[PDB]
Amino acid sequence: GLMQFTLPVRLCKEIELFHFDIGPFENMWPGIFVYMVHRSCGTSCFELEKLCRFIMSVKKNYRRVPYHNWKHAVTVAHCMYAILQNNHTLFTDLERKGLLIACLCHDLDHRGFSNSYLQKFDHPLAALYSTSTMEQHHFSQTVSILQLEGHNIFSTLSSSEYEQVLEIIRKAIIATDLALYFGNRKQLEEMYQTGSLNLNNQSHRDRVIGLMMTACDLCSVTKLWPVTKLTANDIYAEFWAEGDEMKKLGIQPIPMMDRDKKDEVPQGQLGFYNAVAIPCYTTLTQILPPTEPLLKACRDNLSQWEKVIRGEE
Ligand SMILES: Cc1cnc(CSc2nc3cc4c(cc3[nH]2)CCO4)c(C)c1Cl
Ligand SMILES: [Mg+2]
Ligand SMILES: [Zn+2]
Repeated sequence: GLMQFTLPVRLCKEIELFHFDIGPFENMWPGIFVYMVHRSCGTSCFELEKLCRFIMSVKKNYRRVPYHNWKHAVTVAHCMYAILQNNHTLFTDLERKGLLIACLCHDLDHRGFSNSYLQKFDHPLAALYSTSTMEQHHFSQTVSILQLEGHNIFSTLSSSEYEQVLEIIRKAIIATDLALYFGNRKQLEEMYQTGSLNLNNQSHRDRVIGLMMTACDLCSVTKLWPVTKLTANDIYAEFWAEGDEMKKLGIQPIPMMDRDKKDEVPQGQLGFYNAVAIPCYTTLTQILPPTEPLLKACRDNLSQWEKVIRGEE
């Protein structure tokens, strides 16, 4: 009960910042997460024994893929932690509990392949789940782990609170399907501009949480340039393997996944910043003003990608 997690001084300070990098020491990532749960939620939100066993089971169910790995899970949870800490009073007790767990679990058992690749391969998961294939799998895996003996971190919620938090986690994880982001952000853009946005409207909160999940999921573009650039290597290491597997099915992959078009990556990054990232953090900054540092970091990184194209790096 009186057992806090404490971090070294540099981590204690930098972990509060949006652009924090969790570092290369894997063995510290569980403690970093628990630290964030304690400060975000309370030392009482979860039984420490149950939380630690849940964390280690989640870690085991992430695979050794270049990008959609355990480090990504913790990185996405930290971005959510920074959003929640900078918006203290906007979120319920259940929402703070649910969203950190949703983020940690959002890519459970990822194989390093898009929904598109599963559908073209005719993977069994594509028959079980026709849309948001991997994201329905990720939520399915989250429920499985919660149902292991000694792993139900929500046991002390009432029946209705338990149903609410699982519903928050499900929507949150489904919302990480980037195919759904475009429509979600358009709707939020209209609602904010016509002034109809209402955070007491549950359907509106869902949309806002969805955008928070996209923002946390893409947060690689909101780090300092050296982190952003080195993470892009891991992202493309996965995409180019998928591209290779497309060519094995006799399908030319999209240029994003074709390692033969490495040269066009800087231009490809521009389109991504302009079509996805900047719009995402702009709408998020409009709804939640204290998340502006994410939009500022993203704009800085767009500027660095423009400099790569102009041969200045
Ligand atoms: C965080 C993040 C950062 N970067 C990306 C890559 S976005 C992207 N990279 C590309 C490279 C390309 C083309 C299109 C691209 N779109 C055509 C020629 O080569 C993603 C998908 C994410 Cl999720
Ligand atoms: Mg995902
Ligand atoms: Zn993800």
